Amino acid sequence: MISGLSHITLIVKDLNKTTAFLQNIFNAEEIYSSGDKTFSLSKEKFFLIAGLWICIMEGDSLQERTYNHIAFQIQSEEVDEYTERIKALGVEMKPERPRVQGEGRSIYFYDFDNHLFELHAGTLEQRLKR
Amino acid sequence: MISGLSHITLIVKDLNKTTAFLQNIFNAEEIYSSGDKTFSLSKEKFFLIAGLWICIMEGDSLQERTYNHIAFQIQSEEVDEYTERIKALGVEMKPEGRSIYFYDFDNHLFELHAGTLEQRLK
Ligand SMILES: C[C@H](O)[C@@H](O)P(=O)(O)O
Ligand SMILES: C[C@H](O)[C@@H](O)P(=O)(O)O
Ligand SMILES: [Mn+2]
Ligand SMILES: [Mn+2]
Repeated sequence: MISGLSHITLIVKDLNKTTAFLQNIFNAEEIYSSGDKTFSLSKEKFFLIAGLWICIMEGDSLQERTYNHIAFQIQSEEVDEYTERIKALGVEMKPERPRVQGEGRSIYFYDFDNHLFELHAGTLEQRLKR
Repeated sequence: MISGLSHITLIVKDLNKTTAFLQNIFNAEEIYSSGDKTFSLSKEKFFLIAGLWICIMEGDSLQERTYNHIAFQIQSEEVDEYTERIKALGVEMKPEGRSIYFYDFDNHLFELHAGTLEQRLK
């Protein structure tokens, strides 16, 4: 039986450039760098983002943009703020997606490697009470 | 600030196929279903897997296999168990702790990992 989420590993062309993206927007706490030593299979870093263990590895593989996405939890009062923080870094933001009166607000946007991210307000419960 | 993970949404070509997959391996628990083709709305489902909200939507599969992945935690004693359970689904399975990498029918790379972060580092 699965205990829970282990981690999520993303692949990026420019490690350092992606790192700042994570620390600025998600207040990501870097906890490990392959540079923290000599002889590492690959250039990579591990971060803690609200509990979640996120891993970033450098590589040439590029994924085509799709609706597959990871979504983090935020509050409704912080929607504007995050939209300001994202905008202030010039990262691309998708337009408001069609809701269903009872579906909280969301912010969609990419990193530099076609990774669709989302900051979701509103909960799962409010999405089931239907 | 970010309270934590809200959910992960995956796109798949066959909703029913992926479901059986999630149930047979992750013991995924369906908790919601909608999406009416007749009313022009792609189908979707919501499962809970080890407390995590997972949304599956129907659409195109990943055109290419990359190394981006989602990993779930298990005990290192169930490694052999899950290895075989996975071989039983016939899915493409690429041969701190042990892990198991394998794809679904939409080119998503998954992994079951034994051992924790506390370990991995410290
Ligand atoms: C065994 C682990 O899954 C590693 O390959 P990581 O994805 O943390 O780089
Ligand atoms: C409001 C949610 O982000 C939905 O649109 P989902 O991505 O779970 O389909
Ligand atoms: Mn991994
Ligand atoms: Mn979503």
